[PDB]
Amino acid sequence: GFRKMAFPSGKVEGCMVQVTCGTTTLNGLWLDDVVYCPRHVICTSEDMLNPNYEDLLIRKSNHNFLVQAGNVQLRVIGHSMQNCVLKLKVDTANPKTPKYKFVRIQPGQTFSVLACYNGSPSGVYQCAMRPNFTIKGSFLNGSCGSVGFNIDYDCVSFCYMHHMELPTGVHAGTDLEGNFYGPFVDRQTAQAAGTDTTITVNVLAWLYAAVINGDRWFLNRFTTTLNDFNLVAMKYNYEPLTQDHVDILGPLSAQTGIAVLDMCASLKELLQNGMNGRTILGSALLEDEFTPFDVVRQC
Amino acid sequence: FRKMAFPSGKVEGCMVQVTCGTTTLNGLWLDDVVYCPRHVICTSEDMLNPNYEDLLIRKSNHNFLVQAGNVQLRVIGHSMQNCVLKLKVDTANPKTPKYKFVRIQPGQTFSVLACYNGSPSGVYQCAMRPNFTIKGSFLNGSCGSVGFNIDYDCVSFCYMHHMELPTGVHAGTDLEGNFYGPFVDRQTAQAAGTDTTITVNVLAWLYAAVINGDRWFLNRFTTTLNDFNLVAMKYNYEPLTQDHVDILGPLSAQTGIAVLDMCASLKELLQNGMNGRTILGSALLEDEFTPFDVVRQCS
Ligand SMILES: *[C@H](O)[C@H](C[C@@H]1CCNC1=O)NC(=O)[C@H](CC(C)C)NC(=O)OC[C@@H]1CCC(=O)N1CC1CCCCC1
Repeated sequence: GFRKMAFPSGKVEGCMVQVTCGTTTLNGLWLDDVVYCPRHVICTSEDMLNPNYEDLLIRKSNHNFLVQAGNVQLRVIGHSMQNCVLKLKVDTANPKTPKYKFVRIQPGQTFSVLACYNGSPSGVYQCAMRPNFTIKGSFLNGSCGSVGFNIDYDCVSFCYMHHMELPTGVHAGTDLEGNFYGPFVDRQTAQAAGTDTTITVNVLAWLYAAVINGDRWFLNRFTTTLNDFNLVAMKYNYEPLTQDHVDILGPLSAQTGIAVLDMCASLKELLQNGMNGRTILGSALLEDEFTPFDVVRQC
Repeated sequence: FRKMAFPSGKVEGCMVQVTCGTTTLNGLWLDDVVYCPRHVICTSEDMLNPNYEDLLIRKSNHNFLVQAGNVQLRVIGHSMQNCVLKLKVDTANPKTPKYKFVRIQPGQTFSVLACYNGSPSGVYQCAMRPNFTIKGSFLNGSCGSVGFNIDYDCVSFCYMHHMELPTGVHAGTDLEGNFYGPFVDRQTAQAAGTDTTITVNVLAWLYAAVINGDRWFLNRFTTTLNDFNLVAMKYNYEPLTQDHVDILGPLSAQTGIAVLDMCASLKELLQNGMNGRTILGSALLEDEFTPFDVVRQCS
């Protein structure tokens, strides 16, 4: 079968803590003797509108940060700021700290989100970095400091920390160096994203998945050149397909006996005609948050 | 609205592998018992037509290889309860959570922690279909993977994976070994009944749309539960039970829309169609979000 699947979240759960400053509580990520969290926790209502973070931060003491791991309070023995992430040095090391790395993902890549509130894990789901550097998440008040991640063997690669919601209801955040994905800023203002586009290489991965699971009504006998497909793709605000994308799709191509450019001819027909009421893998819409690797691992 | 799974860490800490000869699947290690599908004791050729009691009497504790990772847990006792094997082991699982075993109803959702060789690979949310199948994602070696809900700190185990049906859906038991539906653990052709739409979950979805301001479909009329059930069955929708009416209670109260009034609105959508409109950004009515799922994502 075929399902939007997240990585098992245990290794990350054992890192989550609650961080409080003033009347603001959000989540932190406790790795070794450091807790990472969004810097906008240090803001008041008034601050949030135009926070001079270097200025606000210097006025805080270690003791203004309350960090709790369950019942236990952790003692902050130092604080600093790296871009939009606050780093809290604590007197004790997290024994549940996994093998980890910090990475910056590219748009079109997917990752798992462990949504937390008051330092407690609440749910896990799979998301993609949109081409306009938003993510379509499920994040409520208190969710800031929730992280996104991938797991390779025994290693957790952290790629996202959550900071904000935009008026359209999508979400924005940073990598674990504190740099935003996209043109956003951690200030309480209405911010719009660039126009989004659909992740074409992922739509093609998902069409291959629908074939692998016996769903092929959208196929056709026609074919297309790469550039002629890309011309139509861009017309419909789909990302153009690169030769690296073609190559990445090979295993799915091999496994199903459907040349990539044949699948592109199928997608072009769907873009131009629509789904005629039909569904693919249950969906009325072309799904673009499965990468080729996601589909491969799972089939 | 996304399908959101529960954080899987409390369950990851209970997964082991169970091997008889070369047949390896997953087991669930709680306190000093390991629970797994009984067909682990069957050779490939045994599965064609197994005699489980006879296969079991021939077995001894020392024919069972139970491993957490690569660490052996010695089996000191074995019994069969319906279609699950219970293996008493000489070590109480230090990671055992607060837990219980529950048998869920069609329509209820749970998270599945897909595992291979006792290693978690992925977590996703499933609904139990009215025909007592789940639309899972399971490969060879996945049996013994479990489905669960988490309430506060208590893990309620409701599913253990045993088999795949011709249509590519999946079937299994509760943790007492009792199959959901009319299936048996024999490698013989079996077929799921025709599936129906989960009415209580569609209703939850409509409540979700209203909570978010999308309420064009509300009408000025009501209906009896009996009239609705009779009409719904003509559209291959499940009849509502009293338990369904009850679990819609909070969403009814949150919106001020009586359950039976929402039923009349759904009847009108069934009889007259969407007339080209959308609800929550979709022309399809969604049926795998329960009233709890809606609450846990809106509030
Ligand atoms: C345990 O890991 C395994 C999990 C399976 C295999 C891959 N995906 C799964 O979900 N379970 C079995 O192999 C199971 C063992 C039996 C003792 C129950 N047998 C099984 O799943 O296949 C037999 C099924 C039973 C109904 C049926 O018609 N059938 C034949 C195939 C035909 C092709 C499509 C799938 C069903």
